[PDB]
Amino acid sequence: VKLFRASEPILSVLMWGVNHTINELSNVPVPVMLMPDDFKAYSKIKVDNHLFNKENLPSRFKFKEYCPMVFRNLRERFGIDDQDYQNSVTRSAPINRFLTTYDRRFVIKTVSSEDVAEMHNILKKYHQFIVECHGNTLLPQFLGMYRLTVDGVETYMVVTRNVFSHRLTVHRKYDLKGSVAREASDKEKAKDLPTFKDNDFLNEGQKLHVGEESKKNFLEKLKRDVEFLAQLKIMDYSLLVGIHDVDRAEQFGPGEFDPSVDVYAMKSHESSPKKEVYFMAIIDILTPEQYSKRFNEFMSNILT
Amino acid sequence: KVKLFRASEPILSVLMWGVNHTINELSNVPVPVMLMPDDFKAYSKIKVDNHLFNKENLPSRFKFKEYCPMVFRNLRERFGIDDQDYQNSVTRSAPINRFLTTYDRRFVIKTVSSEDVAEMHNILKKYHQFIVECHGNTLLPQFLGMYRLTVDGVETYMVVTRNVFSHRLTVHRKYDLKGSTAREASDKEKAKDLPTFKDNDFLNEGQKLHVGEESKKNFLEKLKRDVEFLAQLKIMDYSLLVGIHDVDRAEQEEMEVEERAEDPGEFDPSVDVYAMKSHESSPKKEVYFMAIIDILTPVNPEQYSKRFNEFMSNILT
Ligand SMILES: Nc1nc2c(ncn2[C@@H]2O[C@H](COP(=O)(O)O)[C@@H](O)[C@H]2O)c(=O)[nH]1
Ligand SMILES: Nc1nc2c(ncn2[C@@H]2O[C@H](COP(=O)(O)O)[C@@H](O)[C@H]2O)c(=O)[nH]1
Ligand SMILES: Nc1nc2c(ncn2[C@@H]2O[C@H](COP(=O)(O)O)[C@@H](O)[C@H]2O)c(=O)[nH]1
Ligand SMILES: Nc1nc2c(ncn2[C@@H]2O[C@H](COP(=O)(O)O)[C@@H](O)[C@H]2O)c(=O)[nH]1
Ligand SMILES: Nc1nc2c(ncn2[C@@H]2O[C@H](COP(=O)(O)O)[C@@H](O)[C@H]2O)c(=O)[nH]1
Repeated sequence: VKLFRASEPILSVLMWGVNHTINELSNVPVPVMLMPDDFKAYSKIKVDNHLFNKENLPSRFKFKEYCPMVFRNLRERFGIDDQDYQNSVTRSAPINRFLTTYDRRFVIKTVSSEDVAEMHNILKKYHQFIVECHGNTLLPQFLGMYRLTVDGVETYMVVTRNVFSHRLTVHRKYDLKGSVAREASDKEKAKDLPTFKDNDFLNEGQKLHVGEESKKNFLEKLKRDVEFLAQLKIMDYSLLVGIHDVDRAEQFGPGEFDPSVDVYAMKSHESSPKKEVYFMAIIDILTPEQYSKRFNEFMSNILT
Repeated sequence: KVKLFRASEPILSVLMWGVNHTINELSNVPVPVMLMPDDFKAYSKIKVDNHLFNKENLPSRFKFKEYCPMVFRNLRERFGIDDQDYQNSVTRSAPINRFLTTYDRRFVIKTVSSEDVAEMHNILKKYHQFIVECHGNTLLPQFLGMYRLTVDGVETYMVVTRNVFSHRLTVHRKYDLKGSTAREASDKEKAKDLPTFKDNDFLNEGQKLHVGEESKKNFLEKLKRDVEFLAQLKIMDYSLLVGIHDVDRAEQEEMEVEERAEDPGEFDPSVDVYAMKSHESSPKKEVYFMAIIDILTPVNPEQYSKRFNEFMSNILT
């Protein structure tokens, strides 16, 4: 029995909706190809329950899923099974707008109306790029996109594969742009999990040691990705970098992970210094050349 | 395990979709210790607007309303029907024949009027209680679900019952009996393969049903408290549906179907709930199906129940 019990009705509706749309899709045949109309398609469901099932869910709400054939195909190309995705969302309330599913596998971001417009704008090309690069990219992996109507209010959400591991504690993070100059404010330096920027990183002189093995794949990925973004005329995106220090965590194995689940994770080299696991991906792509070459060079000068 | 909701009419597709949907939702809703008054005024409602999606069998746009779902879930449970079975009976393949049967012939789906839905509501509390205290042992219709579908802005009301007839055993003759003081079948009806015969038809044939005394007593005790119950409410003009299954004739028919394709009379009393074998000293081996039908649509109730009762009691031996 899934109750869809959550801290807030919006979360309940999200759970119910992912459950309903995934189950509904299990009845829809996997097509031979996507069609143009699948990129303009949606499912809308409206619920009005009088005196029934009101313990966790509201009596009246709406749930809208954008382009469900497209995002279902994207899930497949990212190696994600529909039942696991459904399970991660519905087995237990997602947790702390920015949420994670209870198992930390998937991120759920509340976004604006124009974000959803922009997603419709890039979705065809993004899909075609995911096809051509065989799912091997550092771009956000867009798994689903929904609009919830609760208490008359519309809330838009986009679901991604988590950049960080769902298991390994991240010990310090960086939002890097390659840009100007930006750092962490005194108020930002106070949180246990601080978000550092380019200059903090550079001035710290901290490098990341993945060898020449991982460096190859990574840079080969990064260039194709930013070339794609530039071809779309998009900018202001970042490279999110997470660092998990193994010894500290230690103080069911240290540094042990399943690469097919922690897709962005990289082991520190042996000849390198301290022992770490790194997590690196491109975030916030929903908004030119200069930006791409610059970002690329900045991120390339971080791997030794 | 893919379910397509393929059907000849959008109405059937939506019915299959809605039963599938409501039963799956109910699986995520714990079973209460008891029912509460609100469950009798309760309903669920779902409105679907699909755009450029999932349009092969379902309409893009439709509505589905289930009346008092907690109550009907409970009534199913008291009638010895598992929710997954009910759902599979409705959704694995399209119901057939508005009068529908599920593809496996276990459940009957009747299209009713808005007034019929109204009357179900009026009587639902008392019907439930009566089902509680007679332990699901009744000749009354066994109500398993009530729905409203909206397709093309048009509303259709539907009530689901257990089939009076066997889901496997062929019916060879049927009567609708009231006990009214002239009720016969038209020359038109008589020209159907399976005519609905009536009182005077039953009487004139000298037809009897030989069930033997234990079965007869059980049946008559049921009939008695059932028709008293109906008399207590406003209810009049209901009927006893009677189906007769000829065992030998069926055996032969089976043999003939095999011969065609090439180029007993037992049954589960927990599934064919209205079925009685003939007395081991009957002129021929038969199986009978007997139950009360048409109790919703409502010389007065008391009188009617008394008469109906007398007549039905002189039907069998
Ligand atoms: N755990 C986790 N945090 C993320 C992820 N993406 C962005 N964040 C972080 O979440 C915060 C808000 O995200 P943003 O406003 O960029 O969407 C920032 O601190 C950002 O670094 C992710 O995929 N996983
Ligand atoms: N649509 C709707 N009709 C109702 C409701 N309650 C009673 N009715 C209908 O209103 C009429 C009178 O109901 P009463 O209150 O007299 O028993 C009947 O036709 C009955 O079916 C309700 O909650 N909704
Ligand atoms: N007594 C009663 N009648 C209802 C209720 N809901 C609907 N009805 C009756 O059922 C019929 C159809 O209702 P509708 O669901 O289309 O609003 C109408 O005759 C309406 O009055 C209810 O909760 N109680
Ligand atoms: N097979 C079957 N036929 C029924 C059942 N109830 C009613 N019928 C038949 O269906 C036709 C119309 O139903 P009614 O007008 O009673 O709703 C009549 O021929 C009637 O005898 C049932 O439970 N099973
Ligand atoms: N009562 C009865 N009729 C039979 C039997 N075998 C054949 N008949 C009938 O005799 C006719 C010829 O049957 P056929 O043998 O050509 O299938 C048909 O009317 C058929 O129903 C039987 O074993 N018992």
